[PDB]
Amino acid sequence: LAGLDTAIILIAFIITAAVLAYVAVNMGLFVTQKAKTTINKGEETASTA
Amino acid sequence: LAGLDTAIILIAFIITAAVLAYVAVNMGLFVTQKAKTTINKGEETASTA
Amino acid sequence: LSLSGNVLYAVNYPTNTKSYWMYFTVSPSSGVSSVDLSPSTTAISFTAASRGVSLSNIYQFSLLSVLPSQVNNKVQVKLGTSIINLTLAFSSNSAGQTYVYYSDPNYALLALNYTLGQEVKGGQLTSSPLYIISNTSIVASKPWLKNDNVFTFNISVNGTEVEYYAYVNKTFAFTYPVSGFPLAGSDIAPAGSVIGVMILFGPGEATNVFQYETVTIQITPNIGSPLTISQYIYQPDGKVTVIG
Amino acid sequence: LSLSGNVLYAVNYPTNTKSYWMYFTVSPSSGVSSVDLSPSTTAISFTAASRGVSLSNIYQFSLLSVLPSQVNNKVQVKLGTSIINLTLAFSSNSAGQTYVYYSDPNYALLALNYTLGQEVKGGQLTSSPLYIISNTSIVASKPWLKNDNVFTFNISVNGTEVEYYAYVNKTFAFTYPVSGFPLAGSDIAPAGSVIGVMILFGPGEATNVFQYETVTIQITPNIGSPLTISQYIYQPDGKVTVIG
Amino acid sequence: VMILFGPGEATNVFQYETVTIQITPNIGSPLTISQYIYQPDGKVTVIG
Amino acid sequence: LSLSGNVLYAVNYPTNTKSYWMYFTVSPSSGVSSVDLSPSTTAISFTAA
Ligand SMILES: *[C@@H]1O[C@H](CO)[C@@H](O[C@@H]2O[C@H](CO[C@H]3O[C@H](CO)[C@@H](O)[C@H](O)[C@@H]3O)[C@@H](O[C@H]3O[C@H](CO)[C@@H](O)[C@H](O)[C@@H]3O)[C@H](O[C@@H]3O[C@H](CS(=O)(=O)O)[C@@H](O[C@@H]4O[C@H](CO)[C@@H](O)[C@H](O)[C@H]4O)[C@H](O)[C@H]3O)[C@H]2NC(C)=O)[C@H](O)[C@H]1NC(C)=O
Ligand SMILES: *[C@@H]1O[C@H](CO)[C@@H](O[C@@H]2O[C@H](CO[C@H]3O[C@H](CO)[C@@H](O)[C@H](O)[C@@H]3O)[C@@H](O[C@H]3O[C@H](CO)[C@@H](O)[C@H](O)[C@@H]3O)[C@H](O[C@@H]3O[C@H](CS(=O)(=O)O)[C@@H](O[C@@H]4O[C@H](CO)[C@@H](O)[C@H](O)[C@H]4O)[C@H](O)[C@H]3O)[C@H]2NC(C)=O)[C@H](O)[C@H]1NC(C)=O
Ligand SMILES: *[C@@H]1O[C@H](CO)[C@@H](O[C@@H]2O[C@H](CO[C@H]3O[C@H](CO)[C@@H](O)[C@H](O)[C@@H]3O)[C@@H](O[C@H]3O[C@H](CO)[C@@H](O)[C@H](O)[C@@H]3O)[C@H](O[C@@H]3O[C@H](CS(=O)(=O)O)[C@@H](O[C@@H]4O[C@H](CO)[C@@H](O)[C@H](O)[C@H]4O)[C@H](O)[C@H]3O)[C@H]2NC(C)=O)[C@H](O)[C@H]1NC(C)=O
Ligand SMILES: *[C@@H]1O[C@H](CO)[C@@H](O[C@@H]2O[C@H](CO[C@H]3O[C@H](CO)[C@@H](O)[C@H](O)[C@@H]3O)[C@@H](O[C@H]3O[C@H](CO)[C@@H](O)[C@H](O)[C@@H]3O)[C@H](O[C@@H]3O[C@H](CS(=O)(=O)O)[C@@H](O[C@@H]4O[C@H](CO)[C@@H](O)[C@H](O)[C@H]4O)[C@H](O)[C@H]3O)[C@H]2NC(C)=O)[C@H](O)[C@H]1NC(C)=O
Ligand SMILES: *[C@@H]1O[C@H](CO)[C@@H](O[C@@H]2O[C@H](CO[C@H]3O[C@H](CO)[C@@H](O)[C@H](O)[C@@H]3O)[C@@H](O[C@H]3O[C@H](CO)[C@@H](O)[C@H](O)[C@@H]3O)[C@H](O[C@@H]3O[C@H](CS(=O)(=O)O)[C@@H](O[C@@H]4O[C@H](CO)[C@@H](O)[C@H](O)[C@H]4O)[C@H](O)[C@H]3O)[C@H]2NC(C)=O)[C@H](O)[C@H]1NC(C)=O
Ligand SMILES: *[C@@H]1O[C@H](CO)[C@@H](O[C@@H]2O[C@H](CO[C@H]3O[C@H](CO)[C@@H](O)[C@H](O)[C@@H]3O)[C@@H](O[C@H]3O[C@H](CO)[C@@H](O)[C@H](O)[C@@H]3O)[C@H](O[C@@H]3O[C@H](CS(=O)(=O)O)[C@@H](O[C@@H]4O[C@H](CO)[C@@H](O)[C@H](O)[C@H]4O)[C@H](O)[C@H]3O)[C@H]2NC(C)=O)[C@H](O)[C@H]1NC(C)=O
Ligand SMILES: *[C@@H]1O[C@H](CO)[C@@H](O[C@@H]2O[C@H](CO[C@H]3O[C@H](CO)[C@@H](O)[C@H](O)[C@@H]3O)[C@@H](O[C@H]3O[C@H](CO)[C@@H](O)[C@H](O)[C@@H]3O)[C@H](O[C@@H]3O[C@H](CS(=O)(=O)O)[C@@H](O[C@@H]4O[C@H](CO)[C@@H](O)[C@H](O)[C@H]4O)[C@H](O)[C@H]3O)[C@H]2NC(C)=O)[C@H](O)[C@H]1NC(C)=O
Ligand SMILES: *[C@@H]1O[C@H](CO)[C@@H](O[C@@H]2O[C@H](CO[C@H]3O[C@H](CO)[C@@H](O)[C@H](O)[C@@H]3O)[C@@H](O[C@H]3O[C@H](CO)[C@@H](O)[C@H](O)[C@@H]3O)[C@H](O[C@@H]3O[C@H](CS(=O)(=O)O)[C@@H](O[C@@H]4O[C@H](CO)[C@@H](O)[C@H](O)[C@H]4O)[C@H](O)[C@H]3O)[C@H]2NC(C)=O)[C@H](O)[C@H]1NC(C)=O
Ligand SMILES: *[C@@H]1O[C@H](CO)[C@@H](O[C@@H]2O[C@H](CO)[C@@H](O)[C@H](O)[C@H]2NC(C)=O)[C@H](O)[C@H]1NC(C)=O
Repeated sequence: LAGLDTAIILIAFIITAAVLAYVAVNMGLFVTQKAKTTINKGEETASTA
Repeated sequence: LAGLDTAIILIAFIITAAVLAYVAVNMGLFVTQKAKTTINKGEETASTA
Repeated sequence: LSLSGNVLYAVNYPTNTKSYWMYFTVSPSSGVSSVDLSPSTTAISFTAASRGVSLSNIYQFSLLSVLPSQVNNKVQVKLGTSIINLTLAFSSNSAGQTYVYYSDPNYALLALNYTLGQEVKGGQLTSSPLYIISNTSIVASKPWLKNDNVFTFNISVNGTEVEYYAYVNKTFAFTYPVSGFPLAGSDIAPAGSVIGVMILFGPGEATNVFQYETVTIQITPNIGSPLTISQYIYQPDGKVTVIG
Repeated sequence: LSLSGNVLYAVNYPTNTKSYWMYFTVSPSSGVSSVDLSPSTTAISFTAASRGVSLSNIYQFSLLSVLPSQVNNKVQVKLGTSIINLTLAFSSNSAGQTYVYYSDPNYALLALNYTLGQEVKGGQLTSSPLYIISNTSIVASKPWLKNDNVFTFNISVNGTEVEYYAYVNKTFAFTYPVSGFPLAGSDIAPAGSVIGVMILFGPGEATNVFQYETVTIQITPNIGSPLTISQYIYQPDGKVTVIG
Repeated sequence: VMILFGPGEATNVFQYETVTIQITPNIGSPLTISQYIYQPDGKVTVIG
Repeated sequence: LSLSGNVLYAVNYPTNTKSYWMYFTVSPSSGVSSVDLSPSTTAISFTAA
């Protein structure tokens, strides 16, 4: 009996966590590149005159 | 049940932090060298006449 | 995938009326696991929102599929009477594995040109979107080359500068190995490899240079999270410009 | 990796028509952990954006792989009848470890020349991109040496100045130990080591000197963050010039 | 648990490769061990 | 069984042409019950795919 309903919920919870993982990594890659670009623009702003 | 979904999110959050670490160190190395170069050019500018 | 180099952009400098290519480098994040980069499964999208350009998938070819023996000694340069075979894929040995890479985008372009020409000849591909020549005289006899996008690059052969003209049909992307790639033949980037990504612009997207605009590129493999790349592009400042 | 010395640049001064080499020194940052520098896994890129030069990977060789017994007493100088064996890799002992280093780029170049000549002789390498000779008379019989990039350096043997001519095929980089390196044979830079990085220019990139231009170098090992080096190069002021 | 390699498996070092070990006793769940092996860095190297 | 130490690997360093041994340590999980490790009954498999 219980060796099936539990397995289904496990499948669903794994997929749910994998979806957060997917989003978090993508958005970390995005934001860290925005930071890289900003740091470059800050140095350009301080240097150029 | 919970001994799996949590592990996946941990993996993702580690990778996310490692990505910021990678970018921050690289960009620190970059900017500090721009600073070194600038300090040299400042001394050259003050000395040369 | 992590972006693991600067993003380079090329234009018809100083005139700045036309756009040629973008180059950047990628590697698997934090060395944790390998990434499948086969162009049948992976997409590379390109958008320039300000001007309404949006391409859902431009990825077409990979040199990760290609063994050195398929490209080395197979394109050749004529200097007077003398003829010189080129080496394009470099290689080194560690722990009984042969690592394979291209030293620059120019050798990668020549290797791709040959590969695609060979696939057309073998009937595996209908037409090559890329066509590279040293002789400009040919163009008069091939009027389809008159209207598509053209850029040039130079290699040194026998200490002599050779100029090549690259004719591009449509905007497309290709990938090639840069370091840490022993899996020649596979399209798989292993953990601790470095992969060059090059986007060539066709006559549609080339039409005027990116200025005061955001450009976005996304690479989406069949497993794992996609890599999203975004730059606000100020005016380009040289033959190649560093945008990201 | 941290840049842990000045960046040196060499040209055909005062004539300034041609570019020879760049040298700089690196070490693991803040002494925290070791860095893998094997040339099969690591890339070194070189770009000069203003002139459209962009090389994705020029790293080929390392003397970190090489034990002193493989290079010492294996190149020799003839002074009349007399013949002198050279010592190139210096060594010292602390806590039962043998540290290994090269005192200057000149001894590193001679050690590399020998190593590559030996690898070609053993069939492990197809051709050496570097060829060093003291006798210029040989060149007439070897016409491939006529067209590639050439620079010279001098060593003192038996109190006598010996001039060597170094012929370079293509732009490449190599690494060698400078201090704090007990791991001879390994390609691993331990924390608290100092590694020399030398870039030799081939006939393509050598063609005219860097002036009023930005040059960028990036070292990307298989684990950890890459080191990015950038200099705006004013006119070179001597046989060697300090650029960074 | 110690694994000694014979002349077959010894022939060249594990690099840029996944290695998997599994222990399966007669009762209970097996233990599965997997490592992606980068280049070895000393006489002994820590892989997992 | 739990893996209860680091996995150690040995080679003909620095030459790296040949592989010698691997060592690791195991213990019954969470101290719940004993494990039969007789080599007639137990298998240990090894794969390098
Ligand atoms: C790369 O490009 C180089 C030129 O930029 C090439 O070097 C030149 O090659 C010529 C042909 O020989 C080579 O052919 C193959 C290349 O595939 C090589 O593998 C061979 O080893 C061979 O060396 C060579 O010309 C000579 O050979 C002719 C017969 O084949 C002969 O008629 C010539 O006289 C030459 O001996 C070049 O050698 C030099 O040539 C010049 C003349 S020219 O520049 O060739 O026109 C000679 O100068 C003098 O010229 C004056 C006139 O002003 C005469 O009065 C005088 O009698 C004559 O001596 C040189 O003496 C002679 O050395 C050679 N160039 C150099 C600088 O060595 C190279 O082969 C190409 N490499 C590849 C792989 O393609
Ligand atoms: C990029 O890839 C392109 C293909 O997409 C290449 O273009 C092809 O170049 C061939 C020659 O390449 C060699 O020479 C060039 C300089 O000319 C060098 O730069 C290269 O490094 C290389 O060494 C060319 O082959 C023909 O021209 C040669 C002249 O040297 C000659 O020796 C050959 O014998 C060929 O005549 C291609 O031209 C096409 O060739 C095919 C046959 S094949 O594919 O070459 O085998 C012809 O098809 C034939 O058509 C006739 C009808 O006319 C039929 O009867 C016959 O059955 C059939 O085989 C085509 O007609 C002919 O146009 C040329 N291909 C194209 C599409 O232009 C290009 O070189 C690559 N770039 C670089 C830098 O290498
Ligand atoms: C981009 O996309 C373009 C259009 O899709 C391509 O243009 C077409 O190129 C054909 C081949 O030429 C090129 O091939 C490689 C790509 O694989 C290029 O990189 C090179 O630049 C190379 O030049 C060209 O075919 C002709 O050249 C062939 C050799 O290269 C030769 O075998 C053919 O027989 C052609 O002479 C296309 O030109 C068309 O040719 C067809 C005949 S065929 O099907 O190609 O054999 C003609 O159809 C004929 O039409 C006439 C009337 O007009 C009828 O009487 C006849 O019954 C019928 O067969 C077409 O009219 C003629 O246009 C050429 N097509 C177009 C539309 O541009 C281009 O290659 C792609 N890549 C690049 C880099 O630009
Ligand atoms: C780049 O491509 C160019 C053309 O595509 C090549 O030039 C052609 O080569 C011949 C001249 O030699 C050239 O060689 C050196 C090194 O490449 C150049 O630096 C020189 O400046 C020099 O131009 C020349 O061939 C003629 O002579 C041949 C015998 O030596 C003969 O077989 C030919 O038939 C020619 O008479 C070319 O001159 C044109 O050639 C074409 C044919 S092909 O392109 O050579 O194959 C002729 O087309 C013919 O037209 C008739 C109709 O009248 C048809 O019936 C026939 O079927 C067809 O073949 C032209 O009539 C003729 O004017 C010459 N072409 C050009 C435009 O200069 C060049 O060598 C290549 N390489 C470089 C490095 O530039
Ligand atoms: C480095 O280069 C040095 C020169 O710049 C070398 O020193 C000179 O070596 C000569 C040969 O001897 C050496 O050979 C090996 C080197 O591999 C050594 O290990 C040996 O120990 C040995 O010393 C030496 O010449 C002498 O030996 C000859 C027989 O082998 C004999 O014919 C000569 O007469 C010399 O004794 C040099 O010693 C000096 O030589 C000069 C003459 S010359 O300069 O050699 O031509 C002598 O001067 C006088 O010359 C006048 C003519 O004007 C005569 O009238 C007079 O009779 C004669 O005395 C000196 O007396 C003699 O000392 C030696 N040079 C010096 C300054 O000591 C050295 O070996 C090289 N080292 C290596 C490791 O390669
Ligand atoms: C940098 O590395 C280069 C190799 O990439 C070195 O070039 C090679 O130099 C050899 C001699 O080196 C000694 O002498 C020089 C001055 O001449 C000193 O500066 C050095 O310190 C060192 O002490 C040279 O060997 C030949 O010349 C010698 C003259 O002294 C002689 O004693 C030898 O017996 C050799 O004849 C290399 O020349 C090549 O040698 C190979 C054989 S081997 O690799 O030396 O064993 C020959 O191959 C042979 O070819 C014949 C056909 O002709 C076959 O039948 C035979 O089976 C086969 O073995 C080559 O023909 C011959 O050219 C020379 N190598 C090259 C590529 O030029 C260079 O010295 C290094 N730089 C420094 C400063 O050391
Ligand atoms: C840079 O890259 C260049 C081209 O890739 C290299 O040039 C080639 O060098 C060969 C070896 O010479 C040099 O070796 C080391 C590198 O390992 C250099 O550092 C030294 O300077 C050294 O001189 C040279 O081979 C010839 O020299 C050999 C000894 O050094 C000797 O064993 C060979 O047999 C050659 O005599 C290349 O010259 C080519 O030789 C081949 C034959 S082989 O495959 O080399 O054995 C010739 O092929 C022949 O062609 C003729 C017609 O021309 C046919 O009849 C015959 O059937 C066929 O075998 C080539 O024609 C001839 O060019 C030389 N090649 C070129 C294109 O330049 C260079 O070494 C690299 N490094 C540096 C530092 O410059
Ligand atoms: C640098 O390299 C030079 C040439 O590559 C070397 O010079 C050659 O050495 C011999 C002369 O002695 C030299 O020695 C001192 C110290 O090195 C120099 O400072 C002097 O100025 C002096 O030049 C000379 O050899 C000749 O004599 C030999 C017997 O003593 C004999 O075996 C040779 O065959 C020669 O006759 C060289 O003269 C040329 O030698 C070459 C061969 S080799 O280069 O010596 O190996 C000959 O080539 C021959 O050509 C014939 C065709 O006629 C072929 O059939 C044969 O197969 C082939 O061997 C030349 O004909 C001949 O003129 C001399 N070469 C030159 C150009 O000066 C020098 O010693 C080296 N070192 C230094 C420090 O400069
Ligand atoms: C490097 O060595 C060469 C020769 O070994 C030197 O050239 C000599 O220069 C002096 C004057 O400076 C002349 O008297 C000699 O005749 C030259 N030698 C030859 C063989 O021509 C050169 O000066 C040295 N350069 C440096 C910077 O040390």
